[PDB]
Amino acid sequence: EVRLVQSGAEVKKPGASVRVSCAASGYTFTDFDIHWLRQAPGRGLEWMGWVRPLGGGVSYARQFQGRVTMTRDFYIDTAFMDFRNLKMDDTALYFCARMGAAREWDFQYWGQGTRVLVSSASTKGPSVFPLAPSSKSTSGGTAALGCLVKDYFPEPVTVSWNSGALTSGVHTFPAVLQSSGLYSLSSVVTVPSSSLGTQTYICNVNHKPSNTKVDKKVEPK
Amino acid sequence: ALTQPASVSGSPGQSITISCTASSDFRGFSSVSWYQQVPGRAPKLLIFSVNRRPSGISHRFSGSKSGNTASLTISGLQIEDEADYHCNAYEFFGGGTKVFVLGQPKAAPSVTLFPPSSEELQANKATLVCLISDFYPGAVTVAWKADSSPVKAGVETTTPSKQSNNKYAASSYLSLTPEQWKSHKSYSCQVTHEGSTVEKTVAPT
Repeated sequence: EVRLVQSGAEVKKPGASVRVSCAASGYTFTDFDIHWLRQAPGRGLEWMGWVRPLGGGVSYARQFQGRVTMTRDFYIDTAFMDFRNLKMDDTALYFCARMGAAREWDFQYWGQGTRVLVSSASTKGPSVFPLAPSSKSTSGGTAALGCLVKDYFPEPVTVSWNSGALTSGVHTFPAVLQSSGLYSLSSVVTVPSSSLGTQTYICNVNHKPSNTKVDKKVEPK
Repeated sequence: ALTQPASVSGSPGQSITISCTASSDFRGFSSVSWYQQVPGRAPKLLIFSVNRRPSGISHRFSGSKSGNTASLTISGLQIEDEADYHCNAYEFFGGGTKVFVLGQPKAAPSVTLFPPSSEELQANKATLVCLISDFYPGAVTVAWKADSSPVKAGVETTTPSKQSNNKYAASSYLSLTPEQWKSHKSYSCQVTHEGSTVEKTVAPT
């Protein structure tokens, strides 16, 4: 019955700002403070501060004072976290949380999380290269072919095959993060090796952040 | 200022214990809380005052404290217990602990290596794609070789992620110039898993 719903993911450049909202419901909004925490990639949780719906009082950890502003709209039971002058190491999964009724710093209710990526990289559509099947990629009755979705930003891309008509054997691997700030993944499909000369295989790469769609025909070479 | 072990592994049925140690000067350490978190998802409170558990939490989770060290004990380890675990006292959180549940038999990886496409070489780029899948547990050492020499520069390997069949997959990319690719006899993706090695090789021919 108690729900904390946060706004969608964000991608920013160093020095920009971001507003994350926390829509609370299922309880009396003024009875509990709303806390804010963040989780850096591969790290633990870090408490940032809280905002008090009754009166609007706030509290901050030191390293967020001067850059983070916490407010609330008590008419719509929503808390806000404004983070200005973002740095690259502010990249984290951001959470709003509420204490349990014991109020002993036991966070019983959590928002679903908001991804905030702060990178000096800019939006870039992917370069799609065919992973052609050959004698070094066949396994007897089956053969592996795929598509290399290289150097895009930011996440995500979706990959289908033959306009979604090819489902079985498709394995899209999680993306890797190059040191250039760009992402790359691969999508391979296991197909019968006898069909290599007759069946057409086309991967359909969609990268909504750059408004780019690529259809790449993959044939043996 | 809260220290947790990096990881703890166990097999189903066993009891494991995760520690959470505060500094010697820490006066509020009696209100320790414990959380379960699937990475990327919201934490879930398990224990909130050394040993109190909320409604709806399994009795297989219990908490305790002995001075500056709190402990979360998981009785009767289950596969669903594989997640990250966090402790906190006031605004101070521990580093987190990854819990692994060895609930599947060992499984050897399948390795597929793709050379650079000619279309990427025409753009004066070259990427070798090594795809590792269907292995268990998810601890593989990926090593690349130019001819027979180890390669350190240009490698990017993902962390193993679980598939639908409860086995792991990973991908490793070797970035090199077209001249590096065409000047060597071959390149190799060497995958070692549980004392066994699978190696795939491609040549610029």
